[PDB]
Amino acid sequence: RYPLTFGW
Amino acid sequence: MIQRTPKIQVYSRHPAENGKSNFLNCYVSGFHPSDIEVDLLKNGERIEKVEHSDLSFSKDWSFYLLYYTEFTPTEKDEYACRVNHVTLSQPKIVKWDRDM
Amino acid sequence: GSHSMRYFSTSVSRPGRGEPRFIAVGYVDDTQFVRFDSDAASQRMEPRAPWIEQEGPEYWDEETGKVKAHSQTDRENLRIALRYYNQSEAGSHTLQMMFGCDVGSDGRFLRGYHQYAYDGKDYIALKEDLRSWTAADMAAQITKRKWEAAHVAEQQRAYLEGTCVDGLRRYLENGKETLQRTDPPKTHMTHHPISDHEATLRCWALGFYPAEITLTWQRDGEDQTQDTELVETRPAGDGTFQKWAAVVVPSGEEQRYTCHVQHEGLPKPLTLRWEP
Amino acid sequence: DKPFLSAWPSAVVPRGGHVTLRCHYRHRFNNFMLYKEDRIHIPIFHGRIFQESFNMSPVTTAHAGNYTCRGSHPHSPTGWSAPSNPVVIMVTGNHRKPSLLAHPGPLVKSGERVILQCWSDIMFEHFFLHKEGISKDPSRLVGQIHDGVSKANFSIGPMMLALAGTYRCYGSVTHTSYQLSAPSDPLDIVVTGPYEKPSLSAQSVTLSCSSRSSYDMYHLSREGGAHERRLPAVRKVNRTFQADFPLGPATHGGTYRCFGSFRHSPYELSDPSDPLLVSV
Ligand SMILES: *[C@@H]1O[C@H](CO)[C@@H](O)[C@H](O)[C@H]1NC(C)=O
Ligand SMILES: *[C@@H]1O[C@H](CO)[C@@H](O)[C@H](O)[C@H]1NC(C)=O
Ligand SMILES: *[C@@H]1O[C@H](CO)[C@@H](O)[C@H](O)[C@H]1NC(C)=O
Ligand SMILES: *[C@@H]1O[C@H](CO)[C@@H](O)[C@H](O)[C@H]1NC(C)=O
Repeated sequence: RYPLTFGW
Repeated sequence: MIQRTPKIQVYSRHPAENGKSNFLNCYVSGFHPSDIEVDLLKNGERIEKVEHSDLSFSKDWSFYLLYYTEFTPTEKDEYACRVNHVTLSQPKIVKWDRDM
Repeated sequence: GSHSMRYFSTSVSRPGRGEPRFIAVGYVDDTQFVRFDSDAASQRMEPRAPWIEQEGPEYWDEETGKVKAHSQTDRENLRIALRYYNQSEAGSHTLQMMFGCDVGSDGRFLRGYHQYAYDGKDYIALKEDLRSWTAADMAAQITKRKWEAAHVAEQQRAYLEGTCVDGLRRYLENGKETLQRTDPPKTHMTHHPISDHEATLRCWALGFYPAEITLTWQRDGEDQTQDTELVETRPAGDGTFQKWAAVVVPSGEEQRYTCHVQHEGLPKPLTLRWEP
Repeated sequence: DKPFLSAWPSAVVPRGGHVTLRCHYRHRFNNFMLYKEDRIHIPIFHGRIFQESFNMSPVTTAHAGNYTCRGSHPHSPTGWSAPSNPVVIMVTGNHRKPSLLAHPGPLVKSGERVILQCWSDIMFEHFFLHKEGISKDPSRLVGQIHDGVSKANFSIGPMMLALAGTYRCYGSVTHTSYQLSAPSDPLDIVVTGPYEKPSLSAQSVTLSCSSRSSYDMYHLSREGGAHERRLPAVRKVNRTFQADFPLGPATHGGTYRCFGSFRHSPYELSDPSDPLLVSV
């Protein structure tokens, strides 16, 4: 399942 | 900036037998950045209907791609793979050797 | 036994040559099963293995939502990196992410991953305990401070221990005949004279899955690593893999050397020995 | 006389998988032609002669069919053998999976019967029950239409170890039985007995499961409970084998039973212990 991703 | 020249392997999917339909593979790996130009050649000339895998990379972040096309090996015809990359001044050509 | 799920994403900027491009691929072990390409006309998460095509539209909506969100986030992250490193608007740059989990034979969580790289070098990585971040340089220290403030590690830990493991377990049952197969290596040797006093023994392994394999040469025992050439394991293109090992041996001494093959598909290690 | 045709690893194969047809004729995996029941006298691929094996991979829906082979008999009137036994390649993953349920449950006493009900909201014309790892053809039943669900009752028994294991069922619709749906979720059928039941008793509650039979493992199950507990059996000096299951102070109680099992025997258990009432 694709992950939640966050900004740098 | 980090630059890694590609490793190139040219080989067939199945063991080569003259007259038998097969797949010619060009596996490029270990390269960075991702922009790379790969062609499969028959007697120095680009083969048209070549396909390739989706861009992925290894744990060390180096990229790898598989290029392939259907072909029938002969004793006469000479197949190769041609690779260009920012690390290469001119395209590198690796001849298919059915013995590796 | 043990299994892994992996997502690999690559975002590249190419000013003057195209819009920034995002490509993500999903793997179970050595089998790719999904892809997303911000350049393609689909704008959907796409199936790449027949066994994932059984998943219903609610799955593809959810996966497409998360990967388009990542596509947008990591393209903006290229712009953030330009400021962090004080780099020109004109350069081409690469941003990579790896994410996934491992499970043991029992199906229970073993270890999770969530790591980034910028221009080929390690940027930030979730540590082993899934509680802290490894910042490689000074720019990544800012991202570390940001993700601590947003409690990112806590969210990713719950994701790596829950949905990642539960999704992998589900994938393994849905693609069982493909993903839990072991194709043992089909092996043989070739003999190629170099000179009249030397020859090359090449030990072949073909058509095996998964890709993990060990090829070793020994004469009369003990590793013969001296001039043991070993190509990188390579995909055949049909789901199986190839590898060979070669050593140069004095002419007439071929019977002393043996090639040993170890692979998950072989119950006992193979010992191969060349013969006229 | 006639060759032996066989599919490996399984004649039930998912679309995109791989299956290999071999034609063992006359003390070797021979040169052979292949015939599908659609054209009983025309060899496939214009009379293609296969060497050793025919590896179909990746499996497509076009591979599905009812195959026979004829082995090369060079010094023969016709030059080829009689037709082989038929092998039916069934390709799966073409519809969405049905459901598979055991009645009254998946633990079946040795020598008794169980009903494996395959069902779906999809109006499947037929259902197929297949035991994992088995070479025989899947059993076929007509889908009985009832309350907007299609369904069929497979009778399994009398239960022996040979009938225990992992089952999956499939649906088909106007497929000549060669195109199958995706497989139902696997169901494990377990035979109980004839190995003697353990003893279950209370030893802040801890339940001791005990026997003199040298079980390697004990399984503790609560009536209507979600999951079992399992624990290695410990050898005692009085020749009993025993494991102690701590239930903890959470309690809630219920009725418990325990089973013995052996290593390398995944689908059989001892007779269940007598039910044990645990007070709250
Ligand atoms: C058939 O071919 C596939 C793909 O090349 C391979 O995975 C499989 O092992 C082959 N079957 C046999 C019996 O070698
Ligand atoms: C396959 O064909 C044979 C005759 O060649 C027939 O006896 C058999 O019933 C067929 N199998 C199925 C599943 O239809
Ligand atoms: C199948 O068997 C179960 C249990 O015996 C029963 O409840 C159900 O009605 C049966 N379905 C039929 C006969 O179609
Ligand atoms: C054997 O010993 C165990 C404790 O080690 C005890 O609980 C059990 O009752 C004994 N069995 C018999 C038959 O006396």
